[PDB]
Amino acid sequence: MEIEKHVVDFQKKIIEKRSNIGGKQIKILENRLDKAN
Amino acid sequence: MREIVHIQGGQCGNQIGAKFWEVISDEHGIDPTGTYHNVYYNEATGGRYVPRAILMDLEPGTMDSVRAGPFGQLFRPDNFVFGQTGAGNNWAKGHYTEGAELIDSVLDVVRKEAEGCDCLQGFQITHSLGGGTGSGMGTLLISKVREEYPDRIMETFSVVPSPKVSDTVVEPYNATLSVHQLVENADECMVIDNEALYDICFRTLKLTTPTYGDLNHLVSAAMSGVTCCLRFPGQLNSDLRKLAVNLIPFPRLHFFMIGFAPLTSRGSQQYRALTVPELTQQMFDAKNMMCAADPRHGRYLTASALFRGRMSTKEVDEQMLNVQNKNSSYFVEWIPNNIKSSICDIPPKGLKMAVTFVGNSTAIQEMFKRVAEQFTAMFRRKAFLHWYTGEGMDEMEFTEAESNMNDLVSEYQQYQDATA
Ligand SMILES: Nc1nc2c(ncn2[C@@H]2O[C@H](COP(=O)(O)OP(=O)(O)O)[C@@H](O)[C@H]2O)c(=O)[nH]1
Repeated sequence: MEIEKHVVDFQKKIIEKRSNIGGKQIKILENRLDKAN
Repeated sequence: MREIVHIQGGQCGNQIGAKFWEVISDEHGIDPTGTYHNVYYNEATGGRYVPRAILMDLEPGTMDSVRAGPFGQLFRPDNFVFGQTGAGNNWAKGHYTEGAELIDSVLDVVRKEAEGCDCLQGFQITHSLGGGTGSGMGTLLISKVREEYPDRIMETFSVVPSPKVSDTVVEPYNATLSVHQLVENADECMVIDNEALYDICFRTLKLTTPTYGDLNHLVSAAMSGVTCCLRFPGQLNSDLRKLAVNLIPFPRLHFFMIGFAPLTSRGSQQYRALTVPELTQQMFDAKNMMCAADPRHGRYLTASALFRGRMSTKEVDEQMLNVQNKNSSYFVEWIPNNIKSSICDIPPKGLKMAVTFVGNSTAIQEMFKRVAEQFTAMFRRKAFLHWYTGEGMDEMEFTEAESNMNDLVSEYQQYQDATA
C-alpha cells in the first residue's frame, strides 16, 4: 500500500512535468538567399 | 513601340485590368481568342497576340473569376502570380510577410516581360490603397521596379478610401501606408474613387442597374483614351514624358485627376448635337470628374488635354484659350499657358470624337487630408492596430506616413496660392 500510493505520487509528478512541457524556416531562408544571389 | 507592361493588384485592379484589356482588344480588333479580325501586344506563333499582362494577387478566387469571364484567353498562363493565403485587409500581411516572398516571382516575370521589349517607356499599375493585398503588395512592386529601373515613368490608376463610407474598416491605415510609399516612387497617380465613379455613371447616363463590370468598362475607356494618342498617328502627338513635363512642375505634386468624354444619355443622344465646344462644356463641367474632389474648390497647377478624331487645330487653340479666359483663377496664374493640348488622329469605336482631360491640380490635397484624418482618429485611439503590429510593423512608420501625407498636402496648398 505504501508502494502503490508512492507510485501514485510518481504519477502525480509525471503529470505535472507533462503539463510543464505543454508550455521549418531554414528552407524558406534558403529561398530568401536565392533572390539576392 | 514605346512599350507598356500591365501589372495588376488586388481584386479591384484585377477586374479593371480585365476590362481594360477587353476594351483594347475590342478597339484593336482583337477577339477574346487573341487574333486580329505590338505597342500593347506580343507576337506568338500560330498568329496570336498575347497581352503582356501580369495578374498578381494573394488570393486566386479573383484570379479564377477574371479567367472565367470573356476575353480570358488574352492573358497567358504564366503571368497569373498566385497567392494562396490572402492578406485579409492588412497592409502588414500584404506588404511584409507575403510581399518579401512574392517579390521575386514577380521580379522574374517582370524581367521576362521587360526583356520581351526593346524600349519600355512606361509601366502600368492598377491596384487599391485600402485592400491589404492591393495596397501593400502594389506599392511594394512599385518600390522594387523603381529600385531597379530608375529611367522609366511610374503610373498607378489608384482607388482611394471612399468618402461616405470606408470599404474596409482599415481603409485609413492602408491608404496612408500606400501613399507614404507612393509619393516618392510613383510618377503619375491617376486618382479614382468608386463613389465618384458611381456618380458619373448615375447622373447623366440613365444607368439605374449598374455593375462592377460597367464601372470597369467606363474607367477602361478612360484608361485607353489617356494613351490612345501614342499608338496612333496624329497632327500633334505626345507621350508619357511630354505629358509628365507639361503636368508636373515639381516632382511631388504629380498626382492627377482624370476624365474622359463624351458621355451623355442614350434616350437623349439624338436630341443633342455633338461638337467640340460641347466636349469642352462636357468635361470642364465640374461633375464629369472621376474623383471625389470638385476641382473648382481648388486651383489648377496645370492641365493637359488629348483629343481623338480628325478635326482642326483652330479648335484646341480657341478651346484652351476660351477656358483660360473665363475660368482663369480656377487655374493658377503664376505659370503661363498652363493648359497643354495634343491630338490623336482616330475617333472611338462607332462614335465621332473622344477627349481625355488630365489635371495636376491642388484639390486632391483635401482627399489626402480626409484620409489622414480618418487615420489619426483610429490611430491615437488605437483602433485596429494589432493586425499591423503583430506582423513586424511599428507605429513609428504609421506616424511618419501620416506626417508625410501632411507634408505633401502642405506643399499642395501653398503652391495653390503661391504667386509673384
Ligand atoms: N473600381 C473597382 N473597385 C473595386 C472592385 N472590386 C473591389 N474594388 C475596391 O478595391 C478595394 C479592395 O482592395 P483589394 O486590394 O482588392 O482587397 P484585398 O485583395 O483583400 O487586399 C475596395 O475598397 C473596393 O472598393 C471593382 O471591381 N472595381
